[PDB]
Amino acid sequence: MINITSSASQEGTRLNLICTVWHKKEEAEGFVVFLCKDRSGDCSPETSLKQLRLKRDPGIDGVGEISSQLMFTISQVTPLHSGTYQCCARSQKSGIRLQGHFFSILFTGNYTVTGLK
Repeated sequence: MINITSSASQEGTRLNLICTVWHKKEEAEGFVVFLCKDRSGDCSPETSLKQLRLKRDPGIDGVGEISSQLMFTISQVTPLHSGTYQCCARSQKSGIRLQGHFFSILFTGNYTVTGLK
């Protein structure tokens, strides 16, 4: 395929939300990967928290060869970060859309991450 996966990592106070697209060499050209928060059906790169344009061959900003990764780093998790997140990718020209599983930050301060696996 070309497919998308979601993960997260935590270090000190920082929380990193990770969207990874797996793709054959060259297959990702024309794709954009983007992280959306609490968008009921208008998630796009323009309304995303962060995006990355993928490219035909490796570069030095998260575009790799058989996979590419977008990372969104939260310095410290506050109630502003509470809500539901989704990794997405699209190719405008192919009409391909890849959607990850919804996952949540729940701020209680202290927080949980749920819905990854």
